[PDB]
Amino acid sequence: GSSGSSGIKQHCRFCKKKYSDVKNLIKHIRDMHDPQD
Ligand SMILES: [Zn+2]
Repeated sequence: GSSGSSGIKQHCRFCKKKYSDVKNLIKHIRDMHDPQD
């Protein structure tokens, strides 16, 4: 069919979980996915 949205919500890459608000995600990333690189 038509090309609308490909899933507004974002999905972590490290844990590969589901999140509603992007804001929460970002924080979550550096929260647990904080590599000492
Ligand atoms: Zn994550």
